[PDB]
Amino acid sequence: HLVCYLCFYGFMAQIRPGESFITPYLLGPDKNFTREQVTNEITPVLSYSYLAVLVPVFLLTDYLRYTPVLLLQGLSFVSVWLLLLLGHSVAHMQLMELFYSVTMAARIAYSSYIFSLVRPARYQRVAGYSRAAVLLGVFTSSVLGQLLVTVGRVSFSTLNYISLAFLTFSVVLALFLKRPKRSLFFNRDDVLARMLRELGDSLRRPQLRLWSLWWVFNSAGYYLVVYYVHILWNEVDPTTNSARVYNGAADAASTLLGAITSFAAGFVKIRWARWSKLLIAGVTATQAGLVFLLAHTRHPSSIWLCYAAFVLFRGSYQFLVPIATFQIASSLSKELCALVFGVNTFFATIVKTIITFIVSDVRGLGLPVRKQFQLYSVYFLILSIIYFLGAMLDG
Repeated sequence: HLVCYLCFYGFMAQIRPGESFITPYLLGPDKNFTREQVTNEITPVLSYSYLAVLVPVFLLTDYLRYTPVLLLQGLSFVSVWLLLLLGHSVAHMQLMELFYSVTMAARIAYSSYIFSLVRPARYQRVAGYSRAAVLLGVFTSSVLGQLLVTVGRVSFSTLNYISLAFLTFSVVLALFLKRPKRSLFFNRDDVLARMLRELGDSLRRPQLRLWSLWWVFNSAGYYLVVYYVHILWNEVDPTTNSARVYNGAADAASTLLGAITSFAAGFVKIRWARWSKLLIAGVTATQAGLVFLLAHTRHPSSIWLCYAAFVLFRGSYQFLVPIATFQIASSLSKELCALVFGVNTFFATIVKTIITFIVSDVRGLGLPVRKQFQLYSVYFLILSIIYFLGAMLDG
């Protein structure tokens, strides 16, 4: 029973009921944080910490094999939810953001875990099972959070206790099995023309230099919007009642829409790529027009548009991720694709850090959330214009 335990662990490692209400919890009658404090001081710390931990942790997952890294991720989640409940300062919340960044950086280990674990000629079925288990766990997480906030009238303090119980159970389940080999990088048994004539021949491809730049810049913008969105739903509707906050429902709907849209972008990935710049232009223009709707909504009774303009914003980004991944990793080996997808992520985080320092940090411009979203919409518009001009030049 090896395949059954990996799916059980993939499901019961995503629960964390109350990950969608962290921002309402900080901006509430318990922590008593102000929106300026939260945004400008606490949220930039996520990006710097993400860069700082991301650079080491990719090499510490190869060397140690994935079991120590998954244990570290579980303990980091436990630390995050211990700093959430216990803590009343800003430095405590910045430590919380450092640990959360550690979790995000280590979140890139389960796929390689499974790949090196299963066995060939069995890898695809087990990978498909585990990719479905993780999505179901994430969906059930938000559905349980929203059903425990609204239907059952518990406060935001008890959600964190339930989350802590689930996290402890996950760390207990985090024992699982370890390898004698990785076959990637360090724990091999023993090239790719040194993987160097390899990535040279790889970079000599028009379709690999087109989706990598998309990856970098559009992922930077996407993650900025995702990070700062929850501080904008509080500006619109400052409700002190924890029974009319639908962050969990919004995230559950976003997860369903992303899974529907990624399945739909499985037919048009070998076709519909002769116009791989008209697609990017259209989707980026839609994303630019949705962040404008987010930034131009002020009435407290029009919050249904802010919840629904984020669901479509995440759904439109998950359309091109399967298409970008297939075109980037099409003539690559398995050892070089993992390096290319890490180089793209590092460069996206560099841009995120630069923009965050310039705009959001108090040692930069220090702008409120609405002005930040205006600048983000302008950013997406510029990318859409550039891509449309390139596509027109193609014809």
